[PDB]
Amino acid sequence: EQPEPRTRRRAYLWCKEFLPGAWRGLREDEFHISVIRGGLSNMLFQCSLPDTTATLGDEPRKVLLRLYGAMVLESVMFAILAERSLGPKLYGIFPQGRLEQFIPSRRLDTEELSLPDISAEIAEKMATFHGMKMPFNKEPKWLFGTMEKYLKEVLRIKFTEESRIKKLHKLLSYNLPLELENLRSLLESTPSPVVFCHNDCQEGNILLLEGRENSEKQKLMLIDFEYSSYNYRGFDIGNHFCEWMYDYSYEKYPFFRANIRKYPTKKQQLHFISSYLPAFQDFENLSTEEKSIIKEEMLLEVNRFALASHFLWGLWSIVQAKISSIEFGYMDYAQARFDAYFHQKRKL
Amino acid sequence: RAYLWCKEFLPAWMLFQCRKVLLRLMVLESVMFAILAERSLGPKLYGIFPQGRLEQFIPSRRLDTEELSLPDISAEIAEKMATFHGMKMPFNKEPKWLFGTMEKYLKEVLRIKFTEESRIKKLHKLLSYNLPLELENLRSLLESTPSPVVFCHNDCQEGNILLLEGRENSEKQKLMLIDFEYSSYNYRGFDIGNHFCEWMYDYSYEKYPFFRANIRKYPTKKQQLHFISSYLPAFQNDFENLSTEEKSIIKEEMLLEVNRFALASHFLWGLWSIVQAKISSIEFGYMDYAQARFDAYFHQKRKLGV
Ligand SMILES: C[N+]1(C)CCO[C@@](O)(c2ccc(-c3ccc([C@@]4(O)C[N+](C)(C)CCO4)cc3)cc2)C1
Ligand SMILES: C[N+]1(C)CCO[C@@](O)(c2ccc(-c3ccc([C@@]4(O)C[N+](C)(C)CCO4)cc3)cc2)C1
Repeated sequence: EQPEPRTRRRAYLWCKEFLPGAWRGLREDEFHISVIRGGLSNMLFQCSLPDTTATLGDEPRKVLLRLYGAMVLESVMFAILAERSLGPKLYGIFPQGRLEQFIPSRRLDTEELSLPDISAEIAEKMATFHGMKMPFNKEPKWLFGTMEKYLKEVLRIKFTEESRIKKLHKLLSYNLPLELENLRSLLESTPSPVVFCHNDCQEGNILLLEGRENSEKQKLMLIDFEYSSYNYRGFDIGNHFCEWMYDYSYEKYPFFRANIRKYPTKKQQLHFISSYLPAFQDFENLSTEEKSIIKEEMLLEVNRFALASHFLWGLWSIVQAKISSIEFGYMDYAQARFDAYFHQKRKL
Repeated sequence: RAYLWCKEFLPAWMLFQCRKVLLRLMVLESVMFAILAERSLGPKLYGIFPQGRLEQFIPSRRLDTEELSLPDISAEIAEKMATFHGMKMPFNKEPKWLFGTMEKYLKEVLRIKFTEESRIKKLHKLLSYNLPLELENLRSLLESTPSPVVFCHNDCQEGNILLLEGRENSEKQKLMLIDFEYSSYNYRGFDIGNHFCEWMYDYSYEKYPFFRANIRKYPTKKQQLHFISSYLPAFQNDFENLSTEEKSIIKEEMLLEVNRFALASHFLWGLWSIVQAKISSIEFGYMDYAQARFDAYFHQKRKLGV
């Protein structure tokens, strides 16, 4: 798929000016660009040298262009992670978007999240991620801050179409402001270390790296850090566990399927946290009685913060049903998370 | 407002001091400082927010103007500047900054209207040079002067070079370059020319105009050769292994390049200073600095016969 003429010309000039080597002297007519994703916001494109053009040095043959359609911290964050080799290299940054490394890879599917070697490696990459120092605020205000913010906007929504007004009423019927306070009180008393969290560690943000599909522990990369921040570790792990249940690649409306039965088993959760804990801390040296005590408390911790994943992204999805024009069943998804919230709450 | 910044961003928890940190009260500059901190070429970045940022406090002092000519300082600044020029950065590599900023300030200068009469007179003397005509002579000259576009500091002066406390007896690693607010992809000759110009200017004078200019303190040819003899192997991997003849070819051609681009330091900072005299609330003789830079511009033209 070819972008429209203005984009191709803007893309061309960003590459030509930001990228070194053969890129600097490329003609418009030589420029190769194709759409990875369209839409009004965050369109992605692969830009490329002709195959017949030689590179002069260690410039890339292709790059990813991200057009937008917190900009400071998101940018600084992307730059630091690029420096640290935890994300894609940053080649250019500008008001309209970025030029990034093109990583030959595909995203994991939802079903691959339960594969033990995959899970174990997600565990490890996440632990690593949680261990880094980042020049942002270390006070854990993101979770209930963000939730408070969405609840206020949700409370002020007036829908005009019937099926939407129907859905909003049912969700409103639970007394979300009250339910938020109980949730806050549950987690108030649930210790969780504040660490630098991805906050959206899902299959859509984990790349299965090309070549390394034979590799057991080194075939993955976490990407798309827009929600990242210092936050309770339990949310990051709990949110990941919830993501086993959500498939955002379904092709008919509402364009996701939720399956409560696909939440990891205790056996599965334990397999995750058992990779995470020695990766994060040494831990293999503790007594198996202390290691179980720690593991068991973590399970409760992460399953309790799981509830914040349901509440936050449920609230988020209601806001999106109002302000977003993307083709997704945002209200159906709101209900699904709130269903899962009450189910999980009833399990606990 | 800043006690909180430390409580929240730092983990026991204008420019101020606070183990010890520095607070400084934008996307490009932030990314840039973050990258340089990551690569240990800058002070560590501990905090970043809208109203400022928390940085590492580095026990040091700035160099003095007179120290730029110490052979060892001069040699290390060359090395450090070479290193800086070798960096990749996610920024535009088309060299827009130099003439873009001169045009920017020229346009402003051509519509500055001062209130005070002495500033009116001083500006009148400066506009008597026909600054737009002269920018075109500079453009013409520099466009015929090949100079590689590199990542330039663009303000490599004594006030932005730390002498690191406890490293004073080190012959080659006692300095750090800071303050990258003017840094951009630019002609290399500008960064070197500007630094050469900076041997003449002392911004620490305690009495009005609050600088000194000594034109006799511009580096001599030997002093300049010493600088570039250190710059060149630092920056060019194959340079040390070249013939003594091929080396001198490059040096001689480099001397012409840097001394030609030095004219742009004088012209840019000359224009910058007229604009500052209008807008700045700092106490400094901006108009007298303007005049010193343009005097030095025409003097240098005459030196070079251009
Ligand atoms: C192909 N269509 C039918 C039209 C084009 O967009 C879609 O491809 C599409 C795919 C995925 C999504 C999607 C929605 C929400 C999320 C999310 O994980 C984002 N958050 C994690 C922020 C909140 C929870 O839901 C991920 C993907 C939305 C639309 C659906
Ligand atoms: C490189 N540039 C960007 C252009 C050339 O001039 C500069 O190097 C420059 C640097 C420092 C100063 C400067 C300004 C104010 C002061 C002072 O301390 C003087 N007083 C003591 C009078 C009051 C407070 O400000 C000292 C140095 C002025 C210009 C800045």
